[PDB]
Amino acid sequence: MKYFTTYLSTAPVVAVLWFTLTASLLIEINRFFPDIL
Amino acid sequence: EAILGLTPCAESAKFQKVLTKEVKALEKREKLYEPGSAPFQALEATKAKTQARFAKYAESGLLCGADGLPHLISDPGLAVKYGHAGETLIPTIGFLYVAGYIGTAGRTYLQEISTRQKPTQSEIIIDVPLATSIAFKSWDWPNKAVKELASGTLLEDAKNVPVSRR
Amino acid sequence: MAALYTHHQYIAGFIMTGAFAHGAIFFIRDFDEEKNKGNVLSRILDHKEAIISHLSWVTLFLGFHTLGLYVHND
Amino acid sequence: GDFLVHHAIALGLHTTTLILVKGALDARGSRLMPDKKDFGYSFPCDGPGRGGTCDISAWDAFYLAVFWMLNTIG
Amino acid sequence: KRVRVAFVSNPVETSFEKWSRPGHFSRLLSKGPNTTTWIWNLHADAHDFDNHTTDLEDISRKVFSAHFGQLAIIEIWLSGMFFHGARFSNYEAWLLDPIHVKPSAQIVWPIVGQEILNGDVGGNFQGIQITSGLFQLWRSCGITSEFQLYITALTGLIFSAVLFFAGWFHYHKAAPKLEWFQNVESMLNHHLSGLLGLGCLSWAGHQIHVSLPINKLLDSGVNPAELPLPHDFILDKSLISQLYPSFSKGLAPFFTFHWSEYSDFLTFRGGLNNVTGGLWLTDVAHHHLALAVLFILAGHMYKTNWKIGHDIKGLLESHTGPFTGQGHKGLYEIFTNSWHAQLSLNLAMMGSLSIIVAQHMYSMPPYPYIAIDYGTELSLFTHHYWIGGFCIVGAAAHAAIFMVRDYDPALNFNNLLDRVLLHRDAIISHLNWVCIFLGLHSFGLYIHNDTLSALGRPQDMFSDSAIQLQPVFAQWIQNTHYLAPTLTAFNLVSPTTPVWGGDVVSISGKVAMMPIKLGTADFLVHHIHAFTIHVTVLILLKGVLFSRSSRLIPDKASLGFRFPCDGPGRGGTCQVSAWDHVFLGLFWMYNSISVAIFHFSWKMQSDVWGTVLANKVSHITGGNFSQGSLTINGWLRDFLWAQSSQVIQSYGSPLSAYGLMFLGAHFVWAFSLMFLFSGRGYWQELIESIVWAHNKLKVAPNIQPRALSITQGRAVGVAHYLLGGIATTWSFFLARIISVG
Amino acid sequence: SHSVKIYNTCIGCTQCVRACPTDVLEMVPWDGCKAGQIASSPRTEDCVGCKRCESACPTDFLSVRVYLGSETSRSMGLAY
Amino acid sequence: AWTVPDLADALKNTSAVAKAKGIATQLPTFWELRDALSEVPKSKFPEVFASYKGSTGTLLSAAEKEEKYVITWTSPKKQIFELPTGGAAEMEEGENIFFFARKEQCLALGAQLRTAFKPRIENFQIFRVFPNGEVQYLHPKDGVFPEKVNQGRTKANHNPRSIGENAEPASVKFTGTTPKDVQTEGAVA
Ligand code: CLA
Ligand code: CLA
Ligand code: CLA
Ligand code: CLA
Ligand code: CLA
Ligand SMILES: CC1=C(/C=C/C(C)=C/C=C/C(C)=C/C=C/C=C(C)/C=C/C=C(C)/C=C/C2=C(C)CCCC2(C)C)C(C)(C)CCC1
Ligand code: SF4
Ligand code: SF4
Ligand code: SF4
Repeated sequence: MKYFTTYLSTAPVVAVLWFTLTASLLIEINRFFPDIL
Repeated sequence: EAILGLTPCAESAKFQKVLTKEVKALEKREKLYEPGSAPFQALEATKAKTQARFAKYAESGLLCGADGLPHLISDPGLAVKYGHAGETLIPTIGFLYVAGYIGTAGRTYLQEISTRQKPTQSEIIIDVPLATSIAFKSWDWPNKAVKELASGTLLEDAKNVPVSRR
Repeated sequence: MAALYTHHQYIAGFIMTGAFAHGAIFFIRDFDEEKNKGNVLSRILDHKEAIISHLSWVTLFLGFHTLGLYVHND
Repeated sequence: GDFLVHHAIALGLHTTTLILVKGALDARGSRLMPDKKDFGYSFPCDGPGRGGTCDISAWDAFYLAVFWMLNTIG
Repeated sequence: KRVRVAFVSNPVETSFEKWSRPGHFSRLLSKGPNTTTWIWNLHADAHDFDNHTTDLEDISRKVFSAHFGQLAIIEIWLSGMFFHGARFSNYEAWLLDPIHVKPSAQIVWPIVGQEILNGDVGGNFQGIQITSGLFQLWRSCGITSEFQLYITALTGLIFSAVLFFAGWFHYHKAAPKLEWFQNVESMLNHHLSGLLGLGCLSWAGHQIHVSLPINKLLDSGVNPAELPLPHDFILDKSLISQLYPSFSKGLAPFFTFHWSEYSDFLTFRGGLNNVTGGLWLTDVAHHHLALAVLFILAGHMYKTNWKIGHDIKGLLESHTGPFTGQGHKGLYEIFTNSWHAQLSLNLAMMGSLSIIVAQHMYSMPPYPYIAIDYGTELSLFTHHYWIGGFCIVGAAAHAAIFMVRDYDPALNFNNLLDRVLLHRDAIISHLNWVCIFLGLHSFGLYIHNDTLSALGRPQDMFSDSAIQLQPVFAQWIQNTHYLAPTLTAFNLVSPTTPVWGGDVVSISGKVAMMPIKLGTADFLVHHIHAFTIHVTVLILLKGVLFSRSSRLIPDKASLGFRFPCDGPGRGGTCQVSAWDHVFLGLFWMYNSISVAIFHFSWKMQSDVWGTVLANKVSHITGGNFSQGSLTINGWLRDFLWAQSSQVIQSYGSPLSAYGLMFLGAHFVWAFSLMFLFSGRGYWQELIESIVWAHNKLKVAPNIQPRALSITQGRAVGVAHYLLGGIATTWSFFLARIISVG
Repeated sequence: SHSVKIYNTCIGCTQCVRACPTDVLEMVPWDGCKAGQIASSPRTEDCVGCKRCESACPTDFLSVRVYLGSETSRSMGLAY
Repeated sequence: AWTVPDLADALKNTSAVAKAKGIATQLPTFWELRDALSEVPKSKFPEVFASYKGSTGTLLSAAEKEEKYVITWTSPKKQIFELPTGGAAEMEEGENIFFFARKEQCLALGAQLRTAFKPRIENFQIFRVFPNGEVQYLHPKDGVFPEKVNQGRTKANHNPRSIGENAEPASVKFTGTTPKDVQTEGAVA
């Protein structure tokens, strides 16, 4: 590892990671507090 | 309070009909399994959640139609006068805060990298420290918005904006 | 009843496209900017990007939300 | 049900308008072709250069808008 | 000697540097982005190795190493299937009651209400019913435990790592030279005798020693818990002797050429097992062992290092007749210097093989209990048909890339390839006529029937009760295949399948297989098939033969394989490239396969699949194909409208995901028309107004928004069309056949 | 026939001339630019309308411009 | 100096003309080939086939009734080149002549002559041939290739403005002119 973090900084990796976290957060909220209308 | 010809879900018979119809389906599915087995437990969890959900809708002042399904009120005056602001009006404020935040973070990062040597390299390789700093400093985004607006730093002047032969 | 409603709305639809078509043919063949300088036609042409971008917003807003709500309900 | 379809119709009216208004307001020229008035209302394109220019004439905006109009009256 | 391993040590340094420099592989892409077009170009050009370098050795090395990566991803995918089968399935339940329990190996998590998709599939299990045939394949192998499935899934993950290793090793550490890659005779000898020969021998070994006992015991109702483990058949020969007594003679018959002593596990019965409805595994063993012998033999035919064997270049150059000039001269150089030529031939064959697989696996069901799993049968037919169609269209693509990029006139003077190109107007024009003729005399017959039906003249229709068109050759062939066991395949007991004629094979109540009869309806659909395949060849072949030039554009090759047009002059030249022919052939392959899989689904549901009571067979759609398929209205009414009830009435049930996928696919298909029917002139001018508003609020991006290219618009259009069409049929097929059958 | 016109923004790079597949354009001497040559279009009866020249031109809004017009057998690119 | 060349001087070489006619002929009808094969024994079958030398990409009836094109050049060696009408041919050492049906095919072959050979061939001349027998010399029209500036050439269809300084169509309505042809220097027909 000397340029591996720069690879992780590229747009599709950062996108996959960000969506995964944002999705995970919404899933976990919809586990704890379901059926908000 | 019944408005617009709608009944409250708490005192609607069609609402109960719907709950019965969902619970009956789950009972039919349970007949196939054995009272201790794990599919059985899954169907019980499903039924519990279902009854809980209808109970919640009942004690929320939701308003049912003739179909027996809850209906939302979107005029703000009607919503606030009859206690339905949680259906659309609060979510409005909630969406507009988060959308303003995302915009502000994005505009900020773009205005920051635009002063670099190759600004387009910082669009396909994200400056992650810079992006996290911007993401967390942007929680008070109306500060920046109203400052930019009132000062005049929000809009580019027309003389500097590329435009076609008109 | 069904036929007459359908007939007239299809005809109205074709006719409203035509009006805009012949509006474009006016702007190409018969509009001269020297004579129409400073009046409402030249002005409307001078802020055409504002018009198109705002319409583009309205379109994107309705499309997203309305297709959203239907897909949620499905 | 009436609320959703009325917003669908709104989407169709605005989107048809946007295609036709762009047609009429970009008729005389754009950035991709600043001299469009010299080619006229209807012409195929301006060739594969400048990134490619299929369907750049005002007639093509009309042609695109007719699909949206049929969908909206639909 | 001559054939030898030759390589280079440590030719490329392992570093994450270039991973952080997108576009590194291209001279142009490596300068960085300025518009959004760059991003798309980066993905479009990544695997095009012959555009990165000119060195064929460097290309060969990249190809070999990429191949290892593909094998690694396949191995992960298989390991997944075994793991899901060991840990989230009802395989052990299904093994006790194959007829009643439905196979399932995907459970869903409870969140947002999706748990409804965990349906009641049997075996005290809730989950999604699978239609891939895994469980039947596992049973045929002899796998009975979840432990065995677990072991297989772990071994496969290690094996996937090893293959990723090999790819890194053979590219970065010890990369073969071009001489190695060019040993095509060594490659053929090894791949025939080793990969296919020994592969068949090994698998016959597994069958004889593991699959045959365990299946034999299981078919006699032996409860899988109290089955012996597979080694027990190897260690204790008394177990396997009770089942097949020939084993008591051991290998002495083999070595004294008294092979008839092994005729109790190496049979030639033919037809289906009456218990499972599959082929007899003793036949399958003899089959694989005979193949082994023929493949090992075949791989001894080319010359490597020992003075025996055929030289391929000679063999090709020898076969030259009078009509054909210099004949097969020059081909050897094409097939050992052009990767694109090889990829073309290999895709055409792989595609044709997938379609043959599909047609042979429905008629001769090879796995136990797969024939009465009608969802599996429909799925596998359809799957393999689509894979085939796609590969064939790829074959055409890569042939045109060869003509544009790797054709040398000098080395092709008056051979076959040159002569082909000297009469390419005669080839296309004759193909054009045949397509018009088949169009009129086949779809014209449906239009005839529809019209005469509507005019109230049903006695004027092309029908079995009217003007008959009987498929008399196919009937002749069917009869001959049914009588074969009496003269022309004397040592065979029963015919290869019930399809040719005879009695209904029925496991429990359900029909495994039964004779498929052909009449007017079968005649019309068959000639529709011949029409749509001919048109697809017309579009693909035109693209290959006119790839370098034409009367319209004399210098097409200089423009290349993929270019949008040569401008609005000469009347307009949109879509002249060979790439644009592959694009239009995708739509015609879609139309062709779609009609074939509709034919299969309706014919099987109407005339084969059903339930038997005593001897009466009650088919799923009650024999409506023979009369109902003779008009377009009947295809719309009795197939599309009627059989679509299951998918549109699936909400609120465990089949509701198919309902959502059905609507979603209609959506994606219609979305594709925005790309196919418009052009980028409009979009680039609309993006100019949007860029205005970003500019005015000082939030315009430095990578300048551009509308997609012409080619990319076409690519997006055909991708979303093919995805939306195929997924629609997938939803409709699975929801129907999972409900009714 | 199509009409090909040259405007005074030409910089005499000769790229259009090189691009043309039916020899319509040539370079003639001029004094309006550093290269001392302008493009010209004598043989526009042979122009097929491909617009390859306009793709080659590097000036901001092209100095060469092809206006499509009436079709002939030459402009329609017909070998019959 | 340079004078306008003649096709007659090129067409004197009867072998090169024979070859040109051989290659610009259409492939025979199946009936005719059947008859040719019918008149020989089996050993002579490839000779019959070797007597055809054309393709389906060559001249049709328009060439006879409207105009054809001729390219001539001289090669230093005998080499295989690619025809713009599909297929391959051999250029001989010395004079080559080839007939085509469009000017674009001629110049395509010319472009190949100037790029794809190691001693580059620069000496091709292209002529247009009418049915009556008039031969018009086409390219290179003045001896110098058109990408090279040559004295004596004049400006054709020059507009002495930028493209933004054209008039509006609405200003020349019912007058019979367009904005693009106003004040054009060297306006050809
Ligand atoms: C900083 C990001 C940013 C900001 C502040 C804006 C702001 C705006 N956009 Mg733009 N847009 C953006 C990104 C952005 N956009 C991107 C990435 C795209 C390509 C998909 C577009 C495509 C687009 C179109 C087609 C249109 C707009 C329009 C608009 C205007 C009206 C609001 C709207 O339509 O939202 C809609 C926004 C979208 C459809 C894009 C989603 C933007 C994402 C969700 C946020 C930014 C993502 C970015 C990667 C964040 C990285 C930040 C991090 C590194 C710190 C408003 C000025 C409309 C307009 O012109 O109004 C007059 C209009 O038609 N935008
Ligand atoms: C009073 C109404 C009216 C009038 C007087 C005009 C007049 C004109 N229009 Mg306008 N236009 C109109 C309404 C009108 N239009 C409408 C409603 C639309 C929207 C559809 C348009 C859209 C339009 C466009 C896009 C264009 C014009 C153009 C023109 C001009 C030339 C038309 C031409 O050459 O036709 C001759 C055309 C035909 C003979 C083609 C007929 C096509 C038929 C009708 C298709 C029908 C299908 C089939 C036959 C149905 C049969 C049933 C089936 C079962 C067999 C002319 C000035 C053109 C122009 O040149 O301006 C530059 C131009 O490009 N018009
Ligand atoms: C179902 C078919 C279909 C759909 C969905 C669209 C959608 C659109 N059209 Mg297109 N169009 C179509 C057919 C369609 N068109 C056809 C047949 C033609 C004739 C050629 C056109 C011609 C046309 C023109 C000329 C124009 C449009 C425009 C639009 C945009 C209007 C904006 C809007 O309404 O909502 C917003 C967007 C949507 C509703 C679609 C987004 C889809 C989902 C919501 C996005 C989420 C995806 C999800 C996360 C999964 C990701 C995928 C995954 C694999 C990664 C929208 C993108 C106009 C436009 O761009 O104005 C700005 C415009 O000018 N259309
Ligand atoms: C063994 C099979 C095989 C191999 C090794 C190749 C190899 C190649 N192909 Mg060939 N080809 C094949 C089969 C194959 N092809 C098939 C089956 C077809 C018909 C579809 C083609 C048609 C074809 C064309 C038309 C072209 C190539 C080209 C190429 C080259 C570059 C590919 C590239 O960079 O794309 C990078 C990969 C992508 C951009 C991925 C695209 C993703 C697709 C569009 C969608 C996949 C959908 C997915 C399955 C499901 C939905 C996903 C979900 C998110 C919704 C490369 C040499 C190109 C070339 O010119 O090289 C000279 C080229 O133009 N191929
Ligand atoms: C239903 C839609 C449709 C129809 C009818 C056609 C029809 C045709 N396509 Mg097109 N095509 C289509 C959609 C369609 N296409 C689409 C969506 C695309 C993708 C973009 C294409 C892309 C495409 C390509 C790339 C090609 C075709 C070709 C063809 C022609 C095939 C030859 C033929 O069968 O002629 C026979 C005509 C028909 C079958 C049409 C119906 C004729 C009816 C039944 C007869 C009419 C009544 C008549 C007056 C009766 C006389 C006899 C009676 C009195 C006894 C045919 C005209 C091919 C072609 O031209 O090759 C020769 C070709 O190469 N098509
Ligand atoms: C409600 C109501 C009312 C009122 C009414 C109103 C207010 C109305 C309005 C209306 C309107 C307000 C309408 C409108 C419409 C519009 C349109 C429809 C438009 C169009 C246009 C166009 C298409 C154009 C074109 C053009 C162009 C593009 C260019 C130039 C030329 C021209 C101009 C031609 C009352 C009180 C009586 C009663 C109660 C109810
Ligand atoms: S593909 Fe587009 S740019 Fe090219 S000729 Fe056709 S319309 Fe014109
Ligand atoms: S359009 Fe084509 S033929 Fe005409 S001048 Fe330009 S390059 Fe030459
Ligand atoms: S017209 Fe354009 S391409 Fe031609 S010489 Fe002038 S500048 Fe160069």
